[PDB]
Amino acid sequence: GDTIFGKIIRKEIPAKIIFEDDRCLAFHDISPQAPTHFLVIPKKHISQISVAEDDDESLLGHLMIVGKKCAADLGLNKGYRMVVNEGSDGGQSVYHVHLHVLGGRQMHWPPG
Amino acid sequence: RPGGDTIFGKIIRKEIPAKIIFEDDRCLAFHDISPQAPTHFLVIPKKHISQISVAEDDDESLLGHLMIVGKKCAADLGLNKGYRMVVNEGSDGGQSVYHVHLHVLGGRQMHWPPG
Repeated sequence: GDTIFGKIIRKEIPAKIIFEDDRCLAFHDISPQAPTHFLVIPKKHISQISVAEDDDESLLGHLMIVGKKCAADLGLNKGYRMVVNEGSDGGQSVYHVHLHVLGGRQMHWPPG
Repeated sequence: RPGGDTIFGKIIRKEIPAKIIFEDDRCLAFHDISPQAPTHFLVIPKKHISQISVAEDDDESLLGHLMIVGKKCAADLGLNKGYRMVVNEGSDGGQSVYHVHLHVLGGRQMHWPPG
C-alpha cells in the first residue's frame, strides 16, 4: 500500500526537502514537535521497522548517518533526539519507515 | 580495556552486572535499570562510539544492526503491539552516558511528542 511518504518521494506533493540521495530523502515534518523536526526516510518501501530484513542493515544505518549530518547542517549543536516508531503502541503515523530527528529545544524524559 | 570505561563499556566486559537479552560480536542488548515503559531495554555497540554525532560513515552497518537487533529483541519479548526506538544526542537530546545506545520502549501506549 502506497502512503503519503511515497507521494513525497515521487515529488507528487510538496515537502520542504533538506537532503536527497539515491536511497533516502530528508524533509521537514509537516507537524513539527520541536523548533527543528525533520524525517529521514528510505526510498525503498519498508512499511515498518519490525519487517525490515537483515540486508537492510546498512540502509537503516544510512538513515541515521544522513540524519546526524542534516542535524549538524541545521545547527543542532546542543543535541537532538532520533525516534523510530513501530505499530500502534509506538505511535507510528505512516506505514513507511521513517526516522524522526527533533531538536532546538530541551527534549524531555520519558520520550512519550 | 576495549569499549571504554563508561558504565556501558564496563557492562560489555562483564565488570558491572546487567540483565542481558541478546549478545553478538557487534552489540549487546540489556534492560534499562530505570524503565520508562513496561519493557525498556537498550542496544549498544561493542565498539565505543561516544555519541551519534561523531559516528563515522563506515559505522552505517553497525548502527543499522542496532535497530535490527532491537526489533528482533522486541519480537522475542512479545511486544506485538509495537514499540518506540530512541537515540539521545547531547544535552538537548537528554543523553547521559557517552557510549551510543538505542532505547527500545514498549508494553504501553507511547505518546506524542516523544519528549
